[PDB]
Amino acid sequence: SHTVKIYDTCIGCTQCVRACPTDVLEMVPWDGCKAGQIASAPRTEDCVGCKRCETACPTDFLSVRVYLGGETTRSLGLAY
Amino acid sequence: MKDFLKYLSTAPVLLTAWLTFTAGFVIEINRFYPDALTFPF
Amino acid sequence: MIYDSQVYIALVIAVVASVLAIRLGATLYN
Amino acid sequence: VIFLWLSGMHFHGAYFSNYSAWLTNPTSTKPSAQIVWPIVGQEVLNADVGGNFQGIQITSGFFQLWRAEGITSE
Amino acid sequence: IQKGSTVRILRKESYWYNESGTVVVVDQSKVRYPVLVRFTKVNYAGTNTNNFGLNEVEEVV
Amino acid sequence: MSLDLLPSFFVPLVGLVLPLFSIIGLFLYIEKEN
Amino acid sequence: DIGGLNPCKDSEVFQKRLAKTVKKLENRLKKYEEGTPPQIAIQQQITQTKQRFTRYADSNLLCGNDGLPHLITDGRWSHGSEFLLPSILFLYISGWIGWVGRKYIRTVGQTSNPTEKEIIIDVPLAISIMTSGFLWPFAAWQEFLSGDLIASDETITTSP
Amino acid sequence: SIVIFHFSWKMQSDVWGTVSPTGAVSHITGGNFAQSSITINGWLRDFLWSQAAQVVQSYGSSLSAYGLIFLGAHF
Amino acid sequence: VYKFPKFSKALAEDPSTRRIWYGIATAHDFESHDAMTESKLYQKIFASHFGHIAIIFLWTAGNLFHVAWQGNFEAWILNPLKVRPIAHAIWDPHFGQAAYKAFLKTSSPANLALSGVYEWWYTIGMRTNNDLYQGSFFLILLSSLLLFAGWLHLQPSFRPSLDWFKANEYRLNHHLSGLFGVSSLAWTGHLVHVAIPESRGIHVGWDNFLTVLPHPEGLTPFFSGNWKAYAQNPDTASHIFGSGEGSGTAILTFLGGFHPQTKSLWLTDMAHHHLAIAVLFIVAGHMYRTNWLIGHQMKLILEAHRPPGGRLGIGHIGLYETITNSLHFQLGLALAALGVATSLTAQHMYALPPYAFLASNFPTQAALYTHHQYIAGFLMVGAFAHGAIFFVRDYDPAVNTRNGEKNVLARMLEHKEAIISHLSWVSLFLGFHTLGIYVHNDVVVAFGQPEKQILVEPLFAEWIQAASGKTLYNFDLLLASSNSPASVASSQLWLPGWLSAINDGKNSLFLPIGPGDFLVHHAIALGLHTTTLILVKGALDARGSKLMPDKKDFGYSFPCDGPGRGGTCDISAWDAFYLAMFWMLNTIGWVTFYWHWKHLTLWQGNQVQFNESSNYIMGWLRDYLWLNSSPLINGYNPFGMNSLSVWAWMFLFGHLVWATGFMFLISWRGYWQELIETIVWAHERTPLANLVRWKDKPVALSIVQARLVGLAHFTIGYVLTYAAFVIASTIGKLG
Ligand code: CLA
Ligand code: CLA
Ligand code: CLA
Ligand code: CLA
Ligand code: CLA
Ligand SMILES: CC1=C(/C=C/C(C)=C/C=C/C(C)=C/C=C/C=C(C)/C=C/C=C(C)/C=C/C2=C(C)CCCC2(C)C)C(C)(C)CCC1
Ligand code: SF4
Repeated sequence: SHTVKIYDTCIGCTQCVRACPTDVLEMVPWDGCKAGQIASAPRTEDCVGCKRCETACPTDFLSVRVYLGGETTRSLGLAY
Repeated sequence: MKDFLKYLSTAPVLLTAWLTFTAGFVIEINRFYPDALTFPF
Repeated sequence: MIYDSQVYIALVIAVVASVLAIRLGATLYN
Repeated sequence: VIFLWLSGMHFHGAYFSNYSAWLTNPTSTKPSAQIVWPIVGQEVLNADVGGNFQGIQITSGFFQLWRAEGITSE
Repeated sequence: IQKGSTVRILRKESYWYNESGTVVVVDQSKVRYPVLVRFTKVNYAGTNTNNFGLNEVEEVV
Repeated sequence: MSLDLLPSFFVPLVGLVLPLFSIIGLFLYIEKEN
Repeated sequence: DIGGLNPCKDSEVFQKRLAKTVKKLENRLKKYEEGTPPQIAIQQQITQTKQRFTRYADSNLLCGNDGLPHLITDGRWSHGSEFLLPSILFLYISGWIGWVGRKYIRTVGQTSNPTEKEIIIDVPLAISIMTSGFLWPFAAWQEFLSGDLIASDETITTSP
Repeated sequence: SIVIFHFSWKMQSDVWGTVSPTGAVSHITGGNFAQSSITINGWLRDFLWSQAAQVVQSYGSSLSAYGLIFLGAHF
Repeated sequence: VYKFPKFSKALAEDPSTRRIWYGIATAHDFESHDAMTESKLYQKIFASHFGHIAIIFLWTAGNLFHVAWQGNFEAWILNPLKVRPIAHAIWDPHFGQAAYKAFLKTSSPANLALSGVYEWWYTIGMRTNNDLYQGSFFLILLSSLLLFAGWLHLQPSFRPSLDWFKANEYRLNHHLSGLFGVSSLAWTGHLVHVAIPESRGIHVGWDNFLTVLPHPEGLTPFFSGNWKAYAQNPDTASHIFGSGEGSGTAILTFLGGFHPQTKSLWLTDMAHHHLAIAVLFIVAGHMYRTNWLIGHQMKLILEAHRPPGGRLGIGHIGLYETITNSLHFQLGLALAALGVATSLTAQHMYALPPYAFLASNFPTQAALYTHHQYIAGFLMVGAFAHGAIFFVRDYDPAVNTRNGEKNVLARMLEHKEAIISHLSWVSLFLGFHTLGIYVHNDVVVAFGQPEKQILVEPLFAEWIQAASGKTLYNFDLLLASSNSPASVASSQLWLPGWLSAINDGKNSLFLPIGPGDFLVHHAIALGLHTTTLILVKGALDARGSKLMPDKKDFGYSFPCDGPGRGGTCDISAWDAFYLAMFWMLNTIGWVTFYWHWKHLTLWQGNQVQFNESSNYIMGWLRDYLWLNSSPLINGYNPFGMNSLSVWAWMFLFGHLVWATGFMFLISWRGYWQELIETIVWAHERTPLANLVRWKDKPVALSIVQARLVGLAHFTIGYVLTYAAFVIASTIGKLG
């Protein structure tokens, strides 16, 4: 399964979570930004690696980073 | 003729005019002094 | 022209070099 | 744009072509409707298409089409 | 630094590193990156603004 | 057995039999489990 | 002479090339009639070929064993009209172009909408800058001295 | 490209040509399509290499523009 | 679906066919394997080196055996200029009677040998098919030795530690002195003892070598210091190679130039060369410090080399630990050196042929030059790729930095933009102007006025030729002058031989050059600069850029960073290697095209064809490719076939593989995954085939794998088609 990391540059704009096609990211409470929220990656087993999450990231060099790793039938997007 | 002159000031029209003028004077130099392999002086 | 004995013993020595190769291959692990 | 292109083709046939010569000798004159200016040595492109003419041989078949239309003059 | 101040970006992983931007607002709360800087050059993603920390911006004289 | 029979003995042997056994072994190995 | 070459004025193969080209042109001329425009064009071709060959012969041009003018670009001023003078001419023209482009970029870079003035050129300012490029060698060695030609550390750098 | 190659070779080899006064038909290439268009080497040699002779030998002639466009299209 | 990638558990859990594909392509990346330590890494690399040397020796033994068994070496000895060497016999059941008849040579169908091994083995003193058999036997014995050593050094008590592997001074002392110098000394011993008398008709085998004196005086002059005695009475100008007629007694001489009969370097010249090289390398092998308190510690040498004014930063202080702890830095250095060395071999074995009767073997000359130049390009690209890998995974900025200031290597990443910008400027400059001059010549010649061509005489290169003695350009410079101090100094040692060879129209020594040589050399420079630009950009930008300031965290080879930020296709350092492979292939193609056309015109005699038509592109296309491809394509026609039929088949095969590479390069993934899904549905929903199901889920090849496969097809097709063309054209044109 791929690896997804969140960095404290998160501004809690939720654009990553609402762009994930496989429900990998979610918004959790935080105290490091104005919005009081930070993205989390608790379901990386469903991560497919499409990187839509970091295409919607407005922070300078990203706050969500996807590191491709071992492959799985879920991560390979295999309907068969 | 205030926006037409601004349209003529756009990049494509200006580049086309400048390249047409450039090719023109190059071609005419090569017509009046053809086959110039070295400097005339 | 080389003889049958010359080619045969070269083949036999080549076999010995083959058994040494698999021993190195198996020692470099699966 | 298409009409302008067709008008250009007919104008070249009228002015820069050997259509009249090709009419009198269709089997021995090659159709040409574009002459090349004599610059940088490019005048070699004006081929011996026949009919006391120099130019680029035309492969669009306009001469045959014009003959089929009954056009006998430039 | 304050609103309208000109700062140099010291963050290395930045499309505006070593460049100068205009501070939009410096947050007074306990956020990690309070300084908001606006730039004239859009980055590769198209944005022209970003939040920076207090130690990642250097005010221009 | 002359030396000129060695090509006809070896070329089919190598170029057909060795592929077959090598394919068998490689397929068996790469399709193993744990 | 230089590199084993010989002047084209004394190169037999050069004259053979001229004679063959003229003969081909005349043979082409034979198949047309009277003072018709094709014959006039072929005659002009012959005249231009003769003029070009004569000018190349009387041009301090060195010809090889193929009867073609070879360029001596080692730097000697004897054959300076082959490379050195055209080199100076191009350097002047290209420096002019680069200088006027850089001046226009830096001039409209201090306006409210720098990007707008790049797709829609300020033709008055463009004409003002373009005709000022004749002093580009002097302007360049008056802006480099003042430190206005080179940036120092506001330039951006990648992570490593 | 394959369609136009087939058309060009087949026409030149088995349709186009000249007819002698006694009725003998001689084609542009000579009927090589029937026996040499069945292999890729045949297409490479008897069509591409053979009929590309006019393009590569067009320099200095009135067809030199075709050679120049040949080279530029390759580029 | 398990246990195949034993070295990687992440791959072994892949349910798709990607596991099998990636298992092959990651087998030799030992540093990325599971449960990996440095000691195991060095030990496995050591054993793999042993197995590799064994493979090389087995390959050489096979060549020797097949020349001895199915070749015509003995017949070729008696007539080297008419008999064509035979590589090995052919037994292919698919042959028709016509193919058997055409390939029939002596007793069985056989392949001509284009490796030049016949001339090489003849020069070093082999005259019998039993001498080759002895060499094959000995080489198989050596292969057995190396395999045994490789097995032994994986045993528990014989596995070396990291300290032994990283002992730089010991390895350098031994490699230099022992390997280079002692191997050169032993080669001089063989050269003299065997080769020198065998070229003079005296057989020196493994029986009468302890009793046949290599020199009549017999080691007396060496100890006495009268070393001139070994140079007295050299081979005359009427010496027949392999026979005592007109021979001499000298063993170490300066003669320069070539043998008058074989048109190759004097055997006594090469023995003296190897003796000098042996002495020099044995001396140089004592430089570094070992257990006897004298020598050099290279850490101190590197650290002490900082310019005092200060322009290289802190110097080379951190380079010792950087190189020692990285196997990719050393691999890149070795690959760059090997690439330069094999480029040197290619450039010198045609100008200065070292083997008897190899100059008249035109197909083997072309094959050898092309082979070595392609190997050179491969080695250079590999050196740069491993430099990029070192940047990604082995480079440590802390080691290469002392108190903020950066060392000589870390400073290469500070002006990396300057380096890349200037490489780009040079590439654009050369490309623009070389293409401009070539197209100007194309248009001007096409319009029937070749006199208006721009032809620049390569005066700088002709100046060098005159400096070495070529009196062809009327420069009268250094050795073209009989009064210059350079000529008077060697007028009694090697000028008469050297001048007689350089001033000869039948040699390839310093081939006469013209404007075509100038233009093609500028094309070669453009190719070199562009390949270097791609490789250097990939190496320096490997650790990150503006588009990806954390590229080091993704490794050397990854597909992309996604469509975000405008698109990040081919952003990894591996992709830079992948792109530079095309430019290396193009540059080597230009070099080999130039060499082959120049030598085809030289051998055929129509050197005026090259000097006139090489200045414009259509000249190349018409007179090299289109002209010399006629014999090759007529290797088989609807009327018959020749022994060149295999080369035409290889020509078409190379074209096919090239275009399949085009498939894999133009069409990307995603289009092949949906098609594979449709095929999967079709298989799953059809009777009589539902009984058979895959164990690994069939998926499309990964992006990086697809790039690799397309590059492999491109390269294999390129190499095969050009090898077929060059060989068949040379054979069919020059008899
Ligand atoms: C690497 C060296 C090498 C290579 C490339 C070849 C190549 C060839 N040999 Mg050969 N051969 C070699 C060494 C080599 N030989 C040696 C050292 C011997 C002495 C024992 C022989 C004895 C030999 C005979 C007697 C015959 C051939 C034949 C042939 C041809 C058909 C293949 C075959 O039947 O193999 C059979 C080869 C053997 C029985 C000997 C083993 C070859 C070496 C020792 C193994 C090398 C392995 C290599 C390094 C890597 C292996 C990879 C593997 C794990 C997939 C082919 C041209 C045949 C021929 O001429 O047909 C026309 C034939 O009849 N060979
Ligand atoms: C080194 C590789 C190699 C070798 C030695 C051969 C050898 C052969 N091929 Mg072949 N081939 C190969 C690679 C190879 N192939 C590859 C890679 C391809 C794909 C590109 C092909 C594609 C190919 C085709 C398309 C054809 C051949 C054919 C043949 C046969 C030649 C025709 C003939 O006269 O026999 C005549 C053959 C016979 C009289 C009978 C042979 C039947 C088999 C081979 C005998 C094996 C005996 C075996 C020990 C039995 C085991 C015990 C069993 C009873 C239980 C011959 C057996 C032809 C052939 O015969 O087809 C069968 C044929 O049509 N091959
Ligand atoms: C006109 C302004 C201008 C100036 C001063 C420069 C200056 C430079 N460029 Mg550059 N460049 C320009 C425009 C300019 N460029 C444009 C428009 C492009 C897009 C095609 C490029 C693409 C480019 C590349 C890809 C590279 C450079 C490089 C360089 C440097 C070395 C010179 C060189 O290789 O020339 C390169 C010149 C070209 C490739 C052709 C430029 C195209 C035209 C001639 C320029 C545009 C003219 C403009 C429209 C004039 C309008 C002004 C007017 C309105 C007043 C140098 C700093 C190289 C570098 O970094 O080396 C250090 C390098 O690799 N440039
Ligand atoms: C005298 C003692 C000695 C000798 C002969 C060797 C010999 C060898 N060692 Mg070695 N080694 C030694 C001592 C020695 N070692 C010691 C003391 C240590 C411990 C410190 C090591 C540690 C060691 C390691 C760790 C490894 C080796 C390896 C090797 C092999 C290298 C591969 C090969 O075959 O190259 C053959 C090369 C030649 C015959 C010569 C090459 C000729 C070059 C390319 C031409 C250059 C000429 C010129 C400069 C070109 C440029 C032109 C000029 C104008 C600039 C080689 C057999 C490697 C190997 O493969 O292991 C099996 C390996 O991994 N050794
Ligand atoms: C002695 C030299 C040498 C050594 C020791 C290495 C060693 C290494 N390289 Mg390296 N390399 C070299 C030369 C060398 N290379 C050269 C010359 C190049 C330029 C071409 C490269 C380019 C290169 C790249 C781009 C990469 C490596 C990588 C690696 C590492 C893993 C290798 C691997 O997984 O293999 C895998 C082996 C294969 C996939 C087999 C490929 C076989 C090819 C396709 C040829 C087979 C086709 C054959 C010709 C069939 C003929 C067809 C027929 C019809 C005629 C390893 C440390 C990789 C790495 O991660 O490094 C850390 C990596 O990404 N290298
Ligand atoms: C990326 C990288 C890398 C790689 C690199 C490379 C690959 C490089 C290459 C390089 C090269 C490839 C170089 C070359 C060089 C050469 C030279 C340097 C030469 C010299 C020469 C000379 C000097 C000569 C001289 C002379 C003459 C001329 C005459 C005769 C005599 C004499 C000798 C005097 C590494 C890994 C390291 C690390 C990381 C980074
Ligand atoms: S890849 Fe990016 S987008 Fe697709 S799931 Fe994992 S996180 Fe959400």
